[PDB]
Amino acid sequence: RSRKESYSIYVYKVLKQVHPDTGISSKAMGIMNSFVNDIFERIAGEASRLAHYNKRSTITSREIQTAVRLLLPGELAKHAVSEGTKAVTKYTSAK
Amino acid sequence: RSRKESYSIYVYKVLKQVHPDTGISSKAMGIMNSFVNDIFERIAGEASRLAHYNKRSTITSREIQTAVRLLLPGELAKHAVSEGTKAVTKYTSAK
Amino acid sequence: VLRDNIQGITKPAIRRLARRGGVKRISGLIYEETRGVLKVFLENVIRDAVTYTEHAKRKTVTAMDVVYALKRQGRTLYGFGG
Amino acid sequence: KRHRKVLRDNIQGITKPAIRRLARRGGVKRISGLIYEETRGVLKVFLENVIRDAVTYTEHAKRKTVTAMDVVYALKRQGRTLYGFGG
Amino acid sequence: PHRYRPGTVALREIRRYQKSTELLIRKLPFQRLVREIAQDFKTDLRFQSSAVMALQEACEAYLVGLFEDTNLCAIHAKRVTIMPKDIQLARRIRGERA
Amino acid sequence: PHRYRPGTVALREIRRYQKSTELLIRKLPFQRLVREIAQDFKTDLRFQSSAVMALQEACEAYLVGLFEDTNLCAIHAKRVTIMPKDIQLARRIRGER
Amino acid sequence: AKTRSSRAGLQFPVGRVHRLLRKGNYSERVGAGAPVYLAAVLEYLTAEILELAGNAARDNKKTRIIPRHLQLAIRNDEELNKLLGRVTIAQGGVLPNIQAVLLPKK
Amino acid sequence: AKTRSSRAGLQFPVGRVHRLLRKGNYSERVGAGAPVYLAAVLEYLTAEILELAGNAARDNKKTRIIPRHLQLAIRNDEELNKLLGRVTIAQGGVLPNIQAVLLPKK
DNA sequence: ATCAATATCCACCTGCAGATACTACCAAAAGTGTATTTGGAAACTGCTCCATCAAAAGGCATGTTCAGCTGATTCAGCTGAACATGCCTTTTGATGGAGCAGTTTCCAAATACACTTTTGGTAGTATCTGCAGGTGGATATTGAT
DNA sequence: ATCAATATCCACCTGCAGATACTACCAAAAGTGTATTTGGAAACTGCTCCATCAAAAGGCATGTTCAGCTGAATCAGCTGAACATGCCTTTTGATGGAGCAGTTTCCAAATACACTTTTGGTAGTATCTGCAGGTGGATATTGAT
Ligand SMILES: [Mg+2]
Repeated sequence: RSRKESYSIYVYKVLKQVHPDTGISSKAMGIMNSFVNDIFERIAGEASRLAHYNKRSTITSREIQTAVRLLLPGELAKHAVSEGTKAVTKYTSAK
Repeated sequence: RSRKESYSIYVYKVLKQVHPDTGISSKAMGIMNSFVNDIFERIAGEASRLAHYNKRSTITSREIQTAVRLLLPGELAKHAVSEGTKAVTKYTSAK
Repeated sequence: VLRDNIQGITKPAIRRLARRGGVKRISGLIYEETRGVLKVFLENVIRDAVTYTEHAKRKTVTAMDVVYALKRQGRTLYGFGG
Repeated sequence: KRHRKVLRDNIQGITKPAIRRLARRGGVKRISGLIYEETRGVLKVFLENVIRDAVTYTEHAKRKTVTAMDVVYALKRQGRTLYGFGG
Repeated sequence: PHRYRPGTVALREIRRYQKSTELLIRKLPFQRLVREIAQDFKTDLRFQSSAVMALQEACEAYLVGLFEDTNLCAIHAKRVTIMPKDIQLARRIRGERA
Repeated sequence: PHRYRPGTVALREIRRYQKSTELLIRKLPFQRLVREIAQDFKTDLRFQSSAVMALQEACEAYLVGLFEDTNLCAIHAKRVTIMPKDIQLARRIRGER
Repeated sequence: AKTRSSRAGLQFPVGRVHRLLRKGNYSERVGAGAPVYLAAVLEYLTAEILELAGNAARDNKKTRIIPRHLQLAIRNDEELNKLLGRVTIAQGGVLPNIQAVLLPKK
Repeated sequence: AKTRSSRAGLQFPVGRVHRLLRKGNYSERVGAGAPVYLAAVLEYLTAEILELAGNAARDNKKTRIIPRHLQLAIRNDEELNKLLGRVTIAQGGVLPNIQAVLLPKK
């Protein structure tokens, strides 16, 4: 009965934005889920650490940004910081 | 000047109990301090992950114990577990 | 005709793994050596999974128990939850 | 400020004898002549990786001074935990 | 009476098994091994089906990787035949042992 | 005039440096190298002296370990002279490359 | 009532991510930006991977992405291979790769 | 007023361990026996390292434990060696160990 | 070289295991209104950190010599690849029931809050002691003969 | 073996840095004692999904044969170890100045918290179809002659 939450869905939307004529298997989606959870845990935990190292009690987007830089390779880190920065701006610039 | 704490004292007491005629250099003590902070973090971390995996909001001595088992090798585990359980039993019965 | 479970990991199976591995030619002592290695792998993972199981007061080892055991042994596995 | 001498080619301060001494502590009895440059390359990469990460901690704390802790945390991230300098 | 030269099938089998993703150990025997091993830690245990498939995926992935490394070790020593010592050297350097 | 044969001082040096713990790279050069590299990441940085020492302790320990692995790779190929390919094979199997 | 996701320009769920941050014990408090930023980084990487997986199914004359495609897309990309260097992709197999010295001479 | 340490019969500080479990964001709540158990576990490991380090100091005719003695102790003990397999002890050096083939003659 | 044996590729077909699609709740996001909390923005310290000068050793650079290691070459023997199939273990699919998971309950144990008491850290001075680094000088180790 | 060069060993001996020793102040913990909240163990049980097993399935054990790989042996060439020599650069230890970590005190801005709407996201159910295998025939690769 009880709810089993996943990203299997946001993933499907992104798939449709990126390859509208392409589907995905059950297993494949399982992998993508693990992926999202994994990266989520890596970034959060590193953010958690930064905040603690600086005796701060709060995880802001700056802790996320720094984490992403520490966790991701060169270009990957970089197309990513932009995306993240963009989202924040757009969410802010939105009455 | 701010109070920077360490486990220097505890470490020195335990040293006197096991080698009463033996001293420790401050470099060596720094190492010991690193060691305790490291193992502290490793166990505390495993226990946190553990509680969360089992949807508990509480880290009890039971989560410490399972962490210890996950973390330490064989004979170190066995012994750590007995000293642990022994310290709890005694503590519980000493109020 | 009895047999050691471990010997259930057959020379042809082991060879297949090696072939996925890109290996062209195999000494005959590899099969026993491989069995040994494989046993220590499963020992380590299973020990940690089972530890998770007992922590949950269960009598079933779940995919998550395994997944988590894998993760902390530095063998993270995608596709079985988590 | 007024001047501050340019740093260049300091990797060469990792001299052949120093490298030979590191190798001896690592048990090595005979050393090919090409090892010296190869080791300098490997060393540079390891330092760049650690320093990159330490400096990222420095910038995040808004300091201009890289600390032992900054280094210690970079080391740990990178699976080369170091005892003896704090943390 | 036709006959392929030593090596030619082997290569063929490499090209084959690198192309595919099916498991390569037979399930029941892998499954029995899991249970034998687990019995030694706790008795009368049951395993989700997917808990056993997880294990099998992980082991196979591990061993194939070890074989890549093992093979590089044989090649380093100017051979093309993988011996135990190659497996020992790879584990040694991976930090799994010694 | 007297000559030890090739290897005999090498073995002496191994026993000597395996027995001691002092840093084997000169401090001042190592420090310049650390400042060069960081300066290329961010200008106007200062370093706690213990930061530099930490880096140096950590680099020397990393290379000493890599030299051990490198040595095992040479011996595996029936040599006693470590070569770049030995460093390369060790790094690949470590997952450094 | 407007989802923070739609405000942010994202498919991935800012709310859910905000919540997972609260209840994973990462910190006493959580900025408003933090889950937007994170959600966007997760969506981004998801995209990049689906993109390359996509192409790999296409290349194999297929329309439905399977674990294999995800393996070919990750291990053939230098940066994704690094990010996921210690991860096993179930049912992924391995890249076609034979060491040159093992190839037949003649 | 008895410290919770003496109650539990420990040298290591239970209160301090309790506080660190709180401030480290490990979970919502901390059971009363966790810091007791944990402080005991750390006390035991430190007792264990000190024992072997002391011995190593006495073997080298020394009264004072330096970092080399911690390193000799840790690396000559299988289990400590494993527990600390990815850790560097500053000023530790390495274990004397020369590969047999490198020694002279036959 | 040509030729036969056999593996591999490619085009097409088609049932169904496994996708995608739809519906309809509902847990959990969003909206609202107070109730704390926090991260600075300024405004000062005392540091460590940087620079720099001079003396001094301790180690670095270099060139020469040749020991012995590496890699080439050659080869015999041993050892693993390739080979056909029915015996037998694995695979598949059908069926009771173990126990995971859903739900509810309630108190032993947790947080919270405001006092009271103590200890662990530092800083000022003071003393001490282990051992680093120097000294011969008696005991190996090595390599030439 | 025997002999000479030189590295090694060890043990005693003074200066001294780093260790231990108080002393004393105190500020921040830690502890103590109510008042208050609740997490999760305990007990009951619904219903997946896991162990068991019967018939259907197809991979593997076997023993023989010899291709070609591995490991041994020999050896010429040249690379890297040892060592003497000349002297540059690191080490060591001063001195000043300041750039900057590290604090503290006040709020405006931000985030948590209790309470109510208002969906987005899930489970359960209902259609829909991509492609896993099958076959047929052309084509490519391998190995013998
Ligand atoms: Mg530069």
